[PDB]
Amino acid sequence: MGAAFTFPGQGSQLIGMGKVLTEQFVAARMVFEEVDDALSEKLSDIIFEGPADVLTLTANAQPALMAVSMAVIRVMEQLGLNVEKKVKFVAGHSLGEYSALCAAGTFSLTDTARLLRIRGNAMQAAVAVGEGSMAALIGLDEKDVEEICEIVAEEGLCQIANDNGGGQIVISGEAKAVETAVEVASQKGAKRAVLLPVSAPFHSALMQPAANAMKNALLTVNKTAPIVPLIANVSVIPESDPERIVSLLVQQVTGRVRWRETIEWISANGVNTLFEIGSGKVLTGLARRINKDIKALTVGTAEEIEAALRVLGV
Ligand SMILES: [Cl-]
Repeated sequence: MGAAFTFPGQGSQLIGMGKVLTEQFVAARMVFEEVDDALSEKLSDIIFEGPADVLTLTANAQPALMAVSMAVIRVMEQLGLNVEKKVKFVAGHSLGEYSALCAAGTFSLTDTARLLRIRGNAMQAAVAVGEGSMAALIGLDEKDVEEICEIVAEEGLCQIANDNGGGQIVISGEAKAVETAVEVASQKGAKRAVLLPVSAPFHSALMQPAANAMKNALLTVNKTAPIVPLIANVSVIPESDPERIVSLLVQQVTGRVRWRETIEWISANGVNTLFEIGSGKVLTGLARRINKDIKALTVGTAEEIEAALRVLGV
């Protein structure tokens, strides 16, 4: 049966990502050139040479990861890919929703770069330093983590930020509450419970100022219905209405990334091959943990592009 394209998010960035592809294909080189122009900045120098901690800043990582994904898309398209004909659905992990929408034609490349810079800037600035944290948990189900969130409510706000599959759940919120939640998760026998004490509290109610910033930015940008539906992080259904998609992108900023349910939905609704478009193998690792029967393939190199085009029957 069919294919879905999935687009990675924060944590998939790597120094030098996309550099080889730009050397090999003008289609890839031009994506980075346009992103630099759109942002009035040589972002590509940070992408290709680091330092890693500068590339990892969310105001850099968000437009950078999208650029790598879109370079892959443009190379595939030059080599004959028609997305509307060959791809059933698109989806992406948080910032990856924007990459997915650009690949599906909803926003221009220049606008997507600017939207992601606005998003990263607004997220970095949403809460004062030290006020938020995140934590990465493995081995507790959603119900049990929701209970931990309730247990620590007296200390402060703690919410599920990502449900990633494979027993991986990321929590987020106020620093003290999240720290306590890690202690509780460890006590309950989590296989892993790791505090990220300086993280912005992504996908928590604390991100409200960044949601408001995205609402204003998304209201003015030119947009078109995507050529294939987006399986939105908030709704886990195929979305093609640009007005509703804008609302869901705003809601996404403060809400849970429902990634497990996304892969389960896609796999049950006529897709047997999940492609990860861009940098790294993070989503592919998750897909294989969620569903052992689907074929999950990375698409980041020339070789992988060729293989994906063959699987798609281009
Ligand atoms: Cl990261």
